[PDB]
Amino acid sequence: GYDRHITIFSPEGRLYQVEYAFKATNQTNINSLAVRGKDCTVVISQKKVPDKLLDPTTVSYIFCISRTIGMVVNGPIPDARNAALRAKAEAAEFRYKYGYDMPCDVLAKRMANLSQIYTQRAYMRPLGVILTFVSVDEELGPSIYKTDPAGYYVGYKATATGPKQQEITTNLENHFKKSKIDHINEESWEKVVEFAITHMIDALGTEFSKNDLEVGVATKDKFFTLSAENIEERLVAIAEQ
Amino acid sequence: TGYDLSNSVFSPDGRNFQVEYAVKAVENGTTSIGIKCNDGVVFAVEKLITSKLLVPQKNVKIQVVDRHIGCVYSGLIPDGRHLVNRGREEAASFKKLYKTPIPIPAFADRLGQYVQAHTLYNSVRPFGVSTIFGGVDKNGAHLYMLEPSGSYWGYKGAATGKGRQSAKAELEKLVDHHPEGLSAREAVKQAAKIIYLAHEDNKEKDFELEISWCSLSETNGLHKFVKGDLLQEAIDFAQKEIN
Amino acid sequence: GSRRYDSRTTIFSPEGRLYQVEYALESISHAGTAIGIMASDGIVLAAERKVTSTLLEQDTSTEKLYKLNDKIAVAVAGLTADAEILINTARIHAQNYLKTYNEDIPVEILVRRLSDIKQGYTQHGGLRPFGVSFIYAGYDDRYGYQLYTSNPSGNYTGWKAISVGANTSAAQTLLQMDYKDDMKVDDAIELALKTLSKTTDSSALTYDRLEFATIRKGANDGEVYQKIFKPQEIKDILVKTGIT
Amino acid sequence: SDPSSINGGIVVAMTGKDCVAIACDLRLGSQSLGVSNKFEKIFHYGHVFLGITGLATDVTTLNEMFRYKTNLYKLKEERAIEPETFTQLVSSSLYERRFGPYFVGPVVAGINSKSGKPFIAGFDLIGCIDEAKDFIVSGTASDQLFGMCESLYEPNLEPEDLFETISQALLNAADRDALSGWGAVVYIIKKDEVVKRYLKMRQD
Amino acid sequence: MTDRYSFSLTTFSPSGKLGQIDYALTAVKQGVTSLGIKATNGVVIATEKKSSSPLAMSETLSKVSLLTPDIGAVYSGMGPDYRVLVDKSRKVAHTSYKRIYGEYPPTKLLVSEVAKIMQEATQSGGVRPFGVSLLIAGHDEFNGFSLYQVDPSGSYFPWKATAIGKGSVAAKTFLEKRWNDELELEDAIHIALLTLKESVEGEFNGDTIELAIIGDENPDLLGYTGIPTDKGPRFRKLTSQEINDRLEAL
Amino acid sequence: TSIMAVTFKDGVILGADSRTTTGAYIANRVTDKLTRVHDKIWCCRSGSAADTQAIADIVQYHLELYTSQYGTPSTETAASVFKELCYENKDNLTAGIIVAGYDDKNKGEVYTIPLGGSVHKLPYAIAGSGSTFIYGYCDKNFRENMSKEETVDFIKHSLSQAIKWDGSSGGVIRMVVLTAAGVERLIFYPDEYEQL
Amino acid sequence: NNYDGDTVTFSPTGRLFQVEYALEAIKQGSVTVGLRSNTHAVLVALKRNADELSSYQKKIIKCDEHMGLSLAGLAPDARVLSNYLRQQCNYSSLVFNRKLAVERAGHLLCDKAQKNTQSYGGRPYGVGLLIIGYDKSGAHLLEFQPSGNVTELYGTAIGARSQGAKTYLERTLDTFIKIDGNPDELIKAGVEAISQSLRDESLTVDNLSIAIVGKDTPFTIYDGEAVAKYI
Amino acid sequence: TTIAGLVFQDGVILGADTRATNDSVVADKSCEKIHFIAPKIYCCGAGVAADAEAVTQLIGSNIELHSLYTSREPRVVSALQMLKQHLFKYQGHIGAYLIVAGVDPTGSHLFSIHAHGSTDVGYYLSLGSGSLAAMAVLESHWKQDLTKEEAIKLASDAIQAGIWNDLGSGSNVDVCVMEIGKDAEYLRNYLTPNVREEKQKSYKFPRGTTAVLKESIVNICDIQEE
Ligand SMILES: *[C@@H](CS(C)(=O)=O)[C@H](Cc1ccc(CN)cc1)NC(=O)[C@H](CO)NC(=O)[C@H](CC(C)C)NC(=O)[C@H](Cc1ccccc1)N=[N+]=[N-]
Ligand SMILES: [Cl-]
Ligand SMILES: [Mg+2]
Ligand SMILES: [Mg+2]
Ligand SMILES: [Mg+2]
Ligand SMILES: [Mg+2]
Repeated sequence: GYDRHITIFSPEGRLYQVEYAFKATNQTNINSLAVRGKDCTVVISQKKVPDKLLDPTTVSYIFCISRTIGMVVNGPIPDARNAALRAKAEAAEFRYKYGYDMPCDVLAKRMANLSQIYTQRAYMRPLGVILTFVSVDEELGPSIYKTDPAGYYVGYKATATGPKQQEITTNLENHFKKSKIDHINEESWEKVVEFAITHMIDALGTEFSKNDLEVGVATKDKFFTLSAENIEERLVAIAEQ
Repeated sequence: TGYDLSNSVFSPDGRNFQVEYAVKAVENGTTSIGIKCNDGVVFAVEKLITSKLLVPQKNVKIQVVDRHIGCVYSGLIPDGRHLVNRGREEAASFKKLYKTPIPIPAFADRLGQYVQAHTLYNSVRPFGVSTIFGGVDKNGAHLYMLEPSGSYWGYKGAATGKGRQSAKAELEKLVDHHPEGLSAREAVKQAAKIIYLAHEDNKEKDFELEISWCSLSETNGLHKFVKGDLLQEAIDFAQKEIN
Repeated sequence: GSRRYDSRTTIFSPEGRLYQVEYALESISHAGTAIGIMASDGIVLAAERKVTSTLLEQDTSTEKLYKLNDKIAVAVAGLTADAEILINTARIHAQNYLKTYNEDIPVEILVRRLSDIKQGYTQHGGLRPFGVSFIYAGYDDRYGYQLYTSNPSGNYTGWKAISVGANTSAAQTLLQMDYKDDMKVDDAIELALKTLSKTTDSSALTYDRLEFATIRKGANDGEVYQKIFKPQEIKDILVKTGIT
Repeated sequence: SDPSSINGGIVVAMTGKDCVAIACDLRLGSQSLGVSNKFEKIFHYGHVFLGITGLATDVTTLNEMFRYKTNLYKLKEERAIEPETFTQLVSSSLYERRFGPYFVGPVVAGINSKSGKPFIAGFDLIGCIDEAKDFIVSGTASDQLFGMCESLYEPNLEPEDLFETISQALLNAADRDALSGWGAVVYIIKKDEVVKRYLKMRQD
Repeated sequence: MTDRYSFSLTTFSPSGKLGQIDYALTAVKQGVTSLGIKATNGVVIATEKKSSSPLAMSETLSKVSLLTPDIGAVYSGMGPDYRVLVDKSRKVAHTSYKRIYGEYPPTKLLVSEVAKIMQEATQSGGVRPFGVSLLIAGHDEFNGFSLYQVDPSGSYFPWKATAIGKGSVAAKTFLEKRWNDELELEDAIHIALLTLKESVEGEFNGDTIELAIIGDENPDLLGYTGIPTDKGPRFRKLTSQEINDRLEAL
Repeated sequence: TSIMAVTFKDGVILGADSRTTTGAYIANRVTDKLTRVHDKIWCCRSGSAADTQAIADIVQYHLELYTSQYGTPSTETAASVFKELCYENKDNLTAGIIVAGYDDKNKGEVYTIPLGGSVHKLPYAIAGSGSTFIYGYCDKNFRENMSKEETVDFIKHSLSQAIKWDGSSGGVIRMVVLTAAGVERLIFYPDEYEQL
Repeated sequence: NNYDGDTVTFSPTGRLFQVEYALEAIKQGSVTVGLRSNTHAVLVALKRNADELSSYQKKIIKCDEHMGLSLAGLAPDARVLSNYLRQQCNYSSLVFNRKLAVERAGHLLCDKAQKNTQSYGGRPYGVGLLIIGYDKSGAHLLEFQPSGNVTELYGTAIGARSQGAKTYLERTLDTFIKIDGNPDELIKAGVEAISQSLRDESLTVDNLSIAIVGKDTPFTIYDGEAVAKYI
Repeated sequence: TTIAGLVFQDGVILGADTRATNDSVVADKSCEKIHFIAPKIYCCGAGVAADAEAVTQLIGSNIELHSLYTSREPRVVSALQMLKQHLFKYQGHIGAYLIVAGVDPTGSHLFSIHAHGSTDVGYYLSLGSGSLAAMAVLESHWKQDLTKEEAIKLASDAIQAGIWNDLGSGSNVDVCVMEIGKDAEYLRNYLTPNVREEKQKSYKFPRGTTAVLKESIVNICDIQEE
């Protein structure tokens, strides 16, 4: 049964190492969510600092890839950082060669093609991560593109990733079935973050403090992460209505 | 089964058993700790005196990287040396190109990526060490701990090796009882105590204490070994606390 | 390390056989039958297509008979994709020889070259051999008309008539029975089609199932013509010989 | 020392009404010494004709190279190459030696078998294409040929008139060049017949 | 940090089977149905946009891809393997042909180059075969319209019409009854939509179906004017609206 | 070419003419020789235009990749990357670059990198063919901790003279101001600066 | 068991079996002793013969004028490692006009041995070394294991029955460390130490091999009638 | 060669003459110096003709593959960056001097590229041996917010200045207009001010004027078959 150890086909036409890499994805037990506003793309993720000895400022699964692109990872941190460093390198090389900022969807495709190579070539293992790329693209507008260990990728109106992804996904599905639009019709990113947090609270059934969340916001020409105090301001506004 | 025979193979769980087996080599090793203080970091390690024939103060375990970073590790000692040798190459090329000495978070990722690379192929073995390291850069003090998987985080206190549970419990008290922070000279004393308390797990053989520190006020942000009177003051403080 | 997963494609069995060559020959025994017959005034190549579907575009299709140069053609039995890799190499060797010596490559030299490539995959590199057997039909001014075969081992031999692929045992007995040395192309055409008609696993032999070719020194003014038969022309020769 | 003028020789090509003509001299020399009076500079690959002037070792080498390439083209494509496609192949092949070039002046001539359109083209030694409606010249007496062609040529000549025009352009140009002459050949090319004529000229 | 897989992962078993090719074909069988039909004045290729989530934007995932202006491709099997083959196919059309001859390759030769890439994954060291079957439809001046299938082995066959993947056996029977040598392109599109409806479970509309044609030259899609010989791409992907129009006359 | 960078109280100002010549022909009379390698790290280019563009593009790439990993680079770090390229490829380059930048910690800093690939940190720097004519003027008139308006006048008067005497220099005087407030572009036309 | 096929594989308890099997080759090797004072350092080695017609396998190798080692285990691996030491000693002299520190020599051997334990295809070194030397910080004795572990010691022994000599040195520690400016008495203590590891056989003239380095003493090896004095 | 480019209200325009020369002889009387890169990106070439041609074709090929990969319209800055990095690599040995212009989602752009890899940005540019004749016209008449009709006039005038006054430049004027939101229009032989006058005589010879030694039929077909 060596067809389960390396990336070759089983008799069923399956790649078991790819399937087991998907399972490694949920090892962190963290749920992420991404949504699009009019002018922005918001990504939120659970933050869990179990150890009191940890420096909580260094515990993050959101990465600033370029000025315009942000990336949240669902999976173990070593593979997350492997993927982060490569995406940063690819985004920089792209700008140098072709004279404009790498689009979110093109980076997602590039990382997905690299992921595909690990499913075809035996000596390389798949990375046990799902990469969610976010930006406000200068051509396509607010953008969410997600990559997995199979080398699959696709654009999203909104998305969710993690152990409880199905609960979050159905919650978001139901909202967009009502509104009948591909985005959160809201002017300020602050209110789009409030939406994202609110709908995660409803979906997961848990309350959040400022230290339980981690937020990334993409606007035109920059992606940035919110501090604990910026999130606290968000949580106060949610509670007050 | 057979998923644990080769490095870089995912089990049906989504685990790399060879990396988990490397952790067992780390758990088997001697105790080492790190303490983040007000303007720096303190490193300490348990050195088991296998025999009277060992020359005292000679078999130095703590290693310096560049001039501002200290590294200590538990597990397979040669693997730790190999990792520090790499760290030194990374710190040299960083300084060569960018002039400034490597920042600690930047340095942490250099080790992190290298250790992680040794979980990607069956042609290499994972590292059999957990490494505690840190120092002072332009943004202040930083303490890190790096595992065989390539995983690392920033720490207030860190501990690894055979006496890690004992040490971790002691570090957690210091964090609770000193929210405003700990001074560099205090951290040296506390580091000595914690290694002495953690020695109950390796209590058969007697041991030798080794401490180092980087502090902005006490060492000008450079890594130095604790020697002579300051080392003996810490040993006395530690010996008083166990009795 | 990697050693664990290595099949070791280039080793002897305890009996002194090359496992992968033997298993490649087993693969080839299931492929559609190809027959070559050499006459005094030409060579015939006949071959049976494997995948009867009504929707297959036959007139633009080529799975069995390929052209190497103006004087030399091959009939394929085995993996078509593997054969095309070797065919393009053989096409290049012929043009290299022509560029160097300003003469068309002698048939045996081309055959030896391909056969040497196949041999290499059985002795070094750790790769699987090519799952292909060729029948080479060709002409040159030294030996005239020549038929050869090569197989995955890289061994090649010359023939007056020969079959490869499926039912070669049955096919070779029938050829051995009805072949004679003074035979002509028109007679050989008939022998080739009669042999396929008896050995075929199908219910009946039809035009949409066959690839057919001739090399004749019966072109205008003593030149050599390669004719790859079109579907309609195969249908006509089937009626002429009295099979349909 | 100048490789393009060691061996000498010329090629000229012209279009006519439903026809093309390509012609060349027969001299091969070593500077002043005449060596061969049978060195033809026009070759053909199916129905596409290629004339090549310049360094004779490269003339021979490129002929052998384009024979090679057009033979493989034919086996894969299952049809003879056309003049327009061959022109691009010549250009590609010359430019890939950009910094160690073949010292040649190639000339393509032929009729497109599908459209029936007459086609001629010329190149420099690194593959810049000159696609002309009227005529192409090449070789050591290219200036002389430009002068003859530019005055003698008129469009839409019939095959047997075009023969006279191209022949007189070649012969009179060659007689004003020390390194050209010693015989000449003219190909008259129509859609499905090609006539080759050897010209009588002065043998000095 | 070494590639030690310099040996074949696809080898002959005692029965003469190449296991990994057979298993790749099994993966193709599990894949969503796609089909191709050749008419007298065109070719049509079609498939179902099987959306993995309703939140996903299925427009961004192109199962039907332009390879050259006159050649298009569709697949059944593993989507990522297809995506990288399309990238290599587009590139090889330039490097091994357009940069040499100054024109795009004919359908059969581009197919031959794709086939070659797939064959090499079936014999080279340390790689598995591609888990896709492609259908490549195209036009060139001297061969006219054509439709090719390409399998994981590297084998390729020309078809008048065919189907691959999930419901291919039923679909091929359906096409055998309907196909003739006098079909116009609109008739082939109509037959393609009928054939594809049988294999589709859920919604059947322009948003859940992807369909492209190789047909007449589109000078409107060229982007520039001023060169009479460049008349525009024969490949055209039908819009969501254009599909829905034909579904009313179904 | 006439280029200069000058530190002052609030930060630093880069200044340049706009003339590019091929021999005695002015190929471009409105060249932008003040080029951005990071948000608040710019450089003035002199020497081969091909070489200085190729270098500046590589530096911008390196500092972009630096920023993704380690945050905002110092002006010293930028000058070091410029130096590494210039020094290691000194046999194949003709580049004379002035690097100027604003940190909040270090404030305004200027580094000059002449032909050899050496680095020199200075309060102000001048370079290019036209700089020879204003060494005397600039040395006499420069003061440390000038105001923004004084530094703009100092650069304007200096490059005015450089332009007047050097045929290789001319056109408009471009300037780029680097402070905590942000990045301000200034332009000054012949009719303004010639009458000074 | 299943985890001993190559050096690249950890066992489930975190052990490297190929390294431990290399360690076993040292235990099968003939005994050798190392010890030092503040002025001198001494190697004493029991050489092993194949039979009575054969020569006794040499155990001590010179690395530089101020450094050398004794071996126990695979002799060809000792040749490779000693040659590497010779080159590193030589590099230090040629480039820096500097005699290589004994501590630094140990660090180099450690790192060379380590590379063979983490990569596929290679094997660990099958030999243990005792390095003695006199450098700018006085006399030194090192013990090298092919796991990579190098250890600075006052005295030690490696090879078969080495535990007898090692216990003796552990008792004698306070005596032999004080033997300063007296090479013959330091060798005597080494010869008496190696005697604790003998069974059946005793120290003969072509059996015993001694080496010494010190303050005004280059690394020199004594064999044959030169060691009869100490028997 | 006289090549030029200039910008107008909602677009960019390129101009070029049609003469190719070898030393003092005219190799080609009608050649296209405005090369194609993308549907809405064009390149005027000067210097070594083979080099200018080859470099645009190569970058055009790579721009097409990039466009397919990213599913976007190619940008002029991408062509610019790819051209300059290629030319820089070869240190001027590829003697191509180019004016690149085009439209993309960012807007309309006009650049020049030199053989050693240097680039310029401009509202009006000219290159080649006729650049000074052309630039004199552009400096005299260019203004901001030109209409398309004024821009074509000015561009063709700039090219004409080169044609008449420069020996390197001659024959016809080619133009390419790239306007925002519209298809690029390529106008080969936009002006034809140098048609050859009718000849005084016809030099068509009497048939049989040329002496012939031999005649033969050439077999160009494959296999004459039985
Ligand atoms: C004008 C450029 S100029 C005089 O301002 O430098 C044209 C621009 C041009 C022409 C043709 C094309 C076609 N796609 C594109 C741009 N350039 C020329 O006329 C060049 C001037 O060197 N001419 C040539 O390169 C000619 C072309 C003809 C053969 C068709 N080539 C030669 O003269 C060769 C080339 C050569 C090349 C590099 C260096 C030296 C010589 N010489 N020869 N033999
Ligand atoms: Cl890619
Ligand atoms: Mg793999
Ligand atoms: Mg003459
Ligand atoms: Mg003469
Ligand atoms: Mg001036």
